[PDB]
Amino acid sequence: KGTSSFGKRHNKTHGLCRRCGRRSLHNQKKVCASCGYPAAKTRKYNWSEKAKRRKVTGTGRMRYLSTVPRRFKNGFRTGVPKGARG
Amino acid sequence: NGKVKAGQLWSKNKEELTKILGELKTELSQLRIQKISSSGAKLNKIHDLRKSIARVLTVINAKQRAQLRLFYKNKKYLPLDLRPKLTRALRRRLSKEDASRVLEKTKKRLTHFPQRKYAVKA
Amino acid sequence: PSHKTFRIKQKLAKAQKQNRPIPQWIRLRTGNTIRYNAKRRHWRKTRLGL
Amino acid sequence: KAQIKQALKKLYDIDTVKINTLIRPDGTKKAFARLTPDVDALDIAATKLGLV
Amino acid sequence: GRVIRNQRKGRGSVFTAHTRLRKAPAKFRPLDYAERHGYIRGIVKEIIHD
RNA sequence: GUUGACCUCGGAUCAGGUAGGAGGACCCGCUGAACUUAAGCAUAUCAAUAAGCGGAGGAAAAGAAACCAACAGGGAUUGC
RNA sequence: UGGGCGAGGCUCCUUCUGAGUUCCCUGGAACGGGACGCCACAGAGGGUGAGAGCCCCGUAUAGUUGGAAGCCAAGCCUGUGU
RNA sequence: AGAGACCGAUAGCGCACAAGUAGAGUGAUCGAAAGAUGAAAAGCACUUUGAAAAGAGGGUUAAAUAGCACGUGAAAUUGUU
RNA sequence: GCGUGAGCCCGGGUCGAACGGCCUCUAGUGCAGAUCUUGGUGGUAGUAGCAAAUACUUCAAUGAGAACUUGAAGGACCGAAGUGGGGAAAGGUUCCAUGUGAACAGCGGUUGGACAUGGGUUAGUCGAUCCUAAGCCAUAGGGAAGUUCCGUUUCAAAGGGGCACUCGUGCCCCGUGUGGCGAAAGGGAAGCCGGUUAAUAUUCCGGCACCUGGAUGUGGGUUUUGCGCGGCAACGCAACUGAA
RNA sequence: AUAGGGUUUAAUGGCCGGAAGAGCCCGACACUUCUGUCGGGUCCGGUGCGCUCUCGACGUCCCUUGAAAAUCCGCGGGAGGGAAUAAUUCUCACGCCAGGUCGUACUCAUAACCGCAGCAGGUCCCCAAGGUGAACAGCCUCUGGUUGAUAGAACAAUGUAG
RNA sequence: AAACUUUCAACAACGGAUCUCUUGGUUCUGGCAUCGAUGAAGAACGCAGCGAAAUGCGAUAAGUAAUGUGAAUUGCAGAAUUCCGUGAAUCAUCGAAUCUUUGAACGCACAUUGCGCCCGCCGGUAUUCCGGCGGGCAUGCCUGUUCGAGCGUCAU
Ligand SMILES: [Mg+2]
Ligand SMILES: [Mg+2]
Ligand SMILES: [Mg+2]
Ligand SMILES: [Mg+2]
Ligand SMILES: [Mg+2]
Ligand SMILES: [Mg+2]
Ligand SMILES: [Mg+2]
Ligand SMILES: [Mg+2]
Ligand SMILES: [Mg+2]
Ligand SMILES: [Mg+2]
Ligand SMILES: [Mg+2]
Ligand SMILES: [Mg+2]
Ligand SMILES: [Mg+2]
Ligand SMILES: [Mg+2]
Ligand SMILES: [Mg+2]
Ligand SMILES: [Mg+2]
Ligand SMILES: [Mg+2]
Ligand SMILES: [Mg+2]
Ligand SMILES: [Mg+2]
Ligand SMILES: [Mg+2]
Ligand SMILES: [Mg+2]
Ligand SMILES: [Mg+2]
Ligand SMILES: [Mg+2]
Ligand SMILES: [Mg+2]
Ligand SMILES: [Mg+2]
Ligand SMILES: [Mg+2]
Ligand SMILES: [Mg+2]
Ligand SMILES: [Mg+2]
Ligand SMILES: [Mg+2]
Ligand SMILES: [Mg+2]
Ligand SMILES: [Mg+2]
Ligand SMILES: [Mg+2]
Ligand SMILES: [Mg+2]
Ligand SMILES: [Mg+2]
Ligand SMILES: [Mg+2]
Ligand SMILES: [Mg+2]
Ligand SMILES: [Mg+2]
Ligand SMILES: [Mg+2]
Ligand SMILES: [Mg+2]
Ligand SMILES: [Mg+2]
Ligand SMILES: [Mg+2]
Ligand SMILES: [Mg+2]
Ligand SMILES: [Mg+2]
Ligand SMILES: [Mg+2]
Ligand SMILES: [Mg+2]
Ligand SMILES: [Mg+2]
Ligand SMILES: [Mg+2]
Ligand SMILES: [Mg+2]
Ligand SMILES: [Mg+2]
Ligand SMILES: [Mg+2]
Ligand SMILES: [Mg+2]
Ligand SMILES: [Mg+2]
Ligand SMILES: [Mg+2]
Ligand SMILES: [Mg+2]
Ligand SMILES: [Mg+2]
Ligand SMILES: [Mg+2]
Ligand SMILES: [Mg+2]
Ligand SMILES: [Mg+2]
Ligand SMILES: [Mg+2]
Ligand SMILES: [Mg+2]
Ligand SMILES: [Mg+2]
Ligand SMILES: [Mg+2]
Ligand SMILES: [Mg+2]
Ligand SMILES: [Mg+2]
Ligand SMILES: [Mg+2]
Ligand SMILES: [Mg+2]
Ligand SMILES: [Mg+2]
Ligand SMILES: [Mg+2]
Ligand SMILES: [Mg+2]
Ligand SMILES: [Mg+2]
Ligand SMILES: [Mg+2]
Ligand SMILES: [Mg+2]
Ligand SMILES: [Mg+2]
Ligand SMILES: [Mg+2]
Ligand SMILES: [Mg+2]
Ligand SMILES: [Mg+2]
Ligand SMILES: [Mg+2]
Ligand SMILES: [Mg+2]
Ligand SMILES: [Mg+2]
Ligand SMILES: [Mg+2]
Ligand SMILES: [Mg+2]
Ligand SMILES: [Mg+2]
Ligand SMILES: [Mg+2]
Ligand SMILES: [Mg+2]
Ligand SMILES: [Mg+2]
Ligand SMILES: [Mg+2]
Ligand SMILES: [Mg+2]
Ligand SMILES: [Mg+2]
Ligand SMILES: [Mg+2]
Ligand SMILES: [Mg+2]
Ligand SMILES: [Mg+2]
Ligand SMILES: [Mg+2]
Ligand SMILES: [Mg+2]
Ligand SMILES: [Mg+2]
Ligand SMILES: [Mg+2]
Ligand SMILES: [Mg+2]
Ligand SMILES: [Mg+2]
Ligand SMILES: [Mg+2]
Ligand SMILES: [Mg+2]
Ligand SMILES: [Mg+2]
Ligand SMILES: [Mg+2]
Ligand SMILES: [Mg+2]
Ligand SMILES: [Mg+2]
Ligand SMILES: [Mg+2]
Ligand SMILES: [Mg+2]
Ligand SMILES: [Mg+2]
Ligand SMILES: [Zn+2]
Repeated sequence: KGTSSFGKRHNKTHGLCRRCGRRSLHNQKKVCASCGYPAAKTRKYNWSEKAKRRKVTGTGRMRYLSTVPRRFKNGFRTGVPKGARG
Repeated sequence: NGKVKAGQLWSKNKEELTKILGELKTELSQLRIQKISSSGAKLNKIHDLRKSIARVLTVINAKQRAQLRLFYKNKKYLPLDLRPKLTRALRRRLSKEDASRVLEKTKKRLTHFPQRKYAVKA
Repeated sequence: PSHKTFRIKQKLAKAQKQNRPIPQWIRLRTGNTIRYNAKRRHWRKTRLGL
Repeated sequence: KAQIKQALKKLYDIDTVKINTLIRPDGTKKAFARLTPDVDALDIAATKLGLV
Repeated sequence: GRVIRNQRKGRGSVFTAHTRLRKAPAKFRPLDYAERHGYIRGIVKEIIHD
């Protein structure tokens, strides 16, 4: 054990995950140790509040949900303003 | 050259719109060929030409959508993208006529004994 | 190794791409505080996670 | 390779005999195109605005 | 204490049976009409060791 | 016999539809501890609580008596 | 005990709003000190080369320019018993 | 959206800054340091010693006892008189 | 200068925008210690030390400066189970050229796997792709309040082949069986020599070949005894019908 | 059986093509360079408990007998189809067309991987010259590779190694 | 007597306390109810005249259309517009579009930019082979249509 036995480390337990991007995909088990892939549920537990906030809604791009508040304010309308050209 | 103003693009037919897109795409590729080892006012033309293609593409698409919507008027089923998109929850509420229906016996009482307008004096 | 995959091959291109210093004309803007690249990675200093 | 050969014929009306490709370290694709012997390549580079 | 040795053998993880080199099990023919009323015969091809 | 019904059970990239995931501060259920207190400790206490699991809304749940009372009788539910 | 009109009123967005850069001293620069004035249903707050009601944005009051869609409702006009 | 007998850069949320970032762990997870030149860059032309970094003159500024190691610049510890 | 005391007040120097007295109200309100918490700095001290793997030397060039940069000439070591020539795992531009102040290479540095700017990895034949092994996971079904556990042919109505129509939509046979993943060292269709670049080649250039799949024509073969002849034989030759 | 005569599985064997036109070794002329041109030669035998790889026929050991699938071929059988002026489903010779997608640079270690680092540690394989000698032992040399580990002067004690 | 050690002041060092400042936190009150198979939250790779990060966007890629305002942007360059009308801007608003590879993720799979099937069009002599382009193929359940199985069973 020690320095002599540390030189035999040239393998990989984990690899890149397709759903979360972290290097936490067990190669032999084929399940992610962070997001629970390939299960439909995403891993999440209440005994760690820090972990939940690291991937909660609003920490990414929010491509679609960010424009909803503006659409609700106008009542979800359709059409063009009176005499617009087109 | 210069911009392709969006003002006059609206008064065109489909064929000549596709034609103008034809020349527009051509020299943009051609001008990128000789951009190497030189840089001047021609660098403003790539940003000029790139946006011009964007305008005509929207005009063709917008004209196609408007004419397509005319076809599907007075039709029970129309494609998914042409259907209004409000919200998943808002698309499953009961329609106004269905949520306003009442039983026959309930309407009978409401016809003869509705809410009255009254006042009591001091 | 010489044997790679397109996913690892693609990943190594970006890591090399974002590893050169900032352009000179950035520091001449008004109200600028950036001094140098603070995310410099060197193959002899830090091991990127694949 | 099949799409690359079609593009050159429609856009520079030049014919080729074979095409070899590779992916550069930065992530872009570079292709070598060899022309038919009867066609000359030195003048096409000049006449098609390629720097010479 | 811990689980003693002869309790672990029922889990069947390391103490299973090696069956790579065994070709088939030894059985008679299924009981059929020919063998219930008369007889049939067959040739012996090989005598093998498993 | 021929032919036409009935009941049950299936096929189809048949016509038209619908469910999953996220969020979970507050709300409706199930499951379920020990540290601690008793100057020790086992019933008890912490607690019908933390963790685990299922299902919704802008509020949810509850609700027009198989009720409270023993009076000269009150009159759905919720909160202070 | 059916149908149809309907003044007028209320919500939302958008146009505009009072009064010193007067004189002298210190200072790189008055928004400071001294003298004389003005506005105030506006002396909340911020900026401008130092503590600014009157230099600038805003602030108080009811009105005013223009526009869109739903409500509420005074009071009228008309059928009728299988 | 409006407020306070609240804290004032070792305080207040872990984060007033390209902060759930840099970095550590095979992994679940752990997780910082770092705000202030001047009203205006007017961010030191030109000469001279040096291989160069820089120095000495001379300049900008109300001030360089404000020179991008920049407001004010305390103590421990150090140099010269 | 004042007070027994905690403390209060003034003079001089530096600096640049806010701050006190008096009576009440309020609190995250007074430090030398807790092997206290975070940051900073000393004595020891120019001290311990920089000693395995046999070893260096003369002249010239470059340069502000050369023991550890370059050329030539001597002297040595590794001594084919190498300090040689190529690969698997892992690293990710460290590879090549031009240039360079500081920092790094525990001495120096003109040199560098460091710093700055550009450039470099070509395949029908070499691998992956195909098949299965130990093993993992869907389907039919049964458990569990539930996240899910068992199950891999099991108490299942589980499949695919041919033909013709103007035109897809009409016919006709067979049926015990019916999924995927899992090896760059196992199983497996096919490429060799010469030359070439600052940096790649069984790939690029020149010459000479091969395999699989798909279309079609000439030469030769066979047949009027309709699907070839010879040798006692082992068998021979350029071909020489063959569905379930 | 011996003996005489025949058929056949197996070239990394002999000869000819490919192929001397190539590669290599000498000689004689040319000159800022773009540039070179032209001559000759490229043979014949021997040896072995030698070293290394590969193929073949025998033999020994076991209460141990030393994987599966895709893929490819032959045979038994006799369905169907087909000429006398041509027809032909001839696995024979020659000829026509096409072959997509991703990896390929460099190190593999007393400096490119893991040990906090440019760490006397650890980490799977291929090729393998001459002499002494039983020998992949130890000691010396050739091809190829290094001359890199902070240096200069003096020689007391006490040490570490011989 | 110097040197050396020690104490104080002046100027110069090392270090970042103190005073003043604040586009940030923290607590209370008030108003509102709006994610997703019509592809959400999250992840990956890309886009600028000169960009690594942050911010923004998706091959129409540091944006396009439409409405309003009415002369900029700025580190450099370049031109653009100049208000006649044909309209500057990292402006404000936002009712029409685009939206790569993925993800509940859906032809089968994935440690592979892997391997298939169905329909139509265009090329190479082509219903069968190869190439290019466009549109499709997941599971549970409900309602209806259509084609079927069974001496479960009724009538000639
Ligand atoms: Mg091991
Ligand atoms: Mg591996
Ligand atoms: Mg799946
Ligand atoms: Mg993220
Ligand atoms: Mg390739
Ligand atoms: Mg359907
Ligand atoms: Mg469905
Ligand atoms: Mg749910
Ligand atoms: Mg407690
Ligand atoms: Mg107790
Ligand atoms: Mg106790
Ligand atoms: Mg106890
Ligand atoms: Mg109890
Ligand atoms: Mg709970
Ligand atoms: Mg309420
Ligand atoms: Mg309710
Ligand atoms: Mg009742
Ligand atoms: Mg009662
Ligand atoms: Mg009650
Ligand atoms: Mg009205
Ligand atoms: Mg005003
Ligand atoms: Mg003056
Ligand atoms: Mg004054
Ligand atoms: Mg002020
Ligand atoms: Mg003011
Ligand atoms: Mg005044
Ligand atoms: Mg402070
Ligand atoms: Mg803080
Ligand atoms: Mg600080
Ligand atoms: Mg403080
Ligand atoms: Mg903090
Ligand atoms: Mg890590
Ligand atoms: Mg400071
Ligand atoms: Mg000076
Ligand atoms: Mg000089
Ligand atoms: Mg001053
Ligand atoms: Mg001065
Ligand atoms: Mg100052
Ligand atoms: Mg300092
Ligand atoms: Mg200072
Ligand atoms: Mg001091
Ligand atoms: Mg100030
Ligand atoms: Mg305290
Ligand atoms: Mg203290
Ligand atoms: Mg004390
Ligand atoms: Mg400390
Ligand atoms: Mg110390
Ligand atoms: Mg010493
Ligand atoms: Mg040493
Ligand atoms: Mg030592
Ligand atoms: Mg020494
Ligand atoms: Mg040594
Ligand atoms: Mg020099
Ligand atoms: Mg010299
Ligand atoms: Mg040396
Ligand atoms: Mg030796
Ligand atoms: Mg030697
Ligand atoms: Mg060996
Ligand atoms: Mg080498
Ligand atoms: Mg160099
Ligand atoms: Mg050094
Ligand atoms: Mg040095
Ligand atoms: Mg140097
Ligand atoms: Mg190098
Ligand atoms: Mg570098
Ligand atoms: Mg070919
Ligand atoms: Mg091969
Ligand atoms: Mg393949
Ligand atoms: Mg298969
Ligand atoms: Mg299972
Ligand atoms: Mg079930
Ligand atoms: Mg496979
Ligand atoms: Mg193999
Ligand atoms: Mg070739
Ligand atoms: Mg060739
Ligand atoms: Mg062929
Ligand atoms: Mg013939
Ligand atoms: Mg046969
Ligand atoms: Mg014989
Ligand atoms: Mg020959
Ligand atoms: Mg020759
Ligand atoms: Mg010759
Ligand atoms: Mg010998
Ligand atoms: Mg061997
Ligand atoms: Mg190589
Ligand atoms: Mg090696
Ligand atoms: Mg080593
Ligand atoms: Mg390392
Ligand atoms: Mg030897
Ligand atoms: Mg000998
Ligand atoms: Mg030896
Ligand atoms: Mg070497
Ligand atoms: Mg020495
Ligand atoms: Mg001695
Ligand atoms: Mg001794
Ligand atoms: Mg004293
Ligand atoms: Mg001082
Ligand atoms: Mg999308
Ligand atoms: Mg689909
Ligand atoms: Mg679908
Ligand atoms: Mg694989
Ligand atoms: Mg065709
Ligand atoms: Mg096709
Ligand atoms: Mg498709
Ligand atoms: Mg049916
Ligand atoms: Mg029937
Ligand atoms: Zn994951």
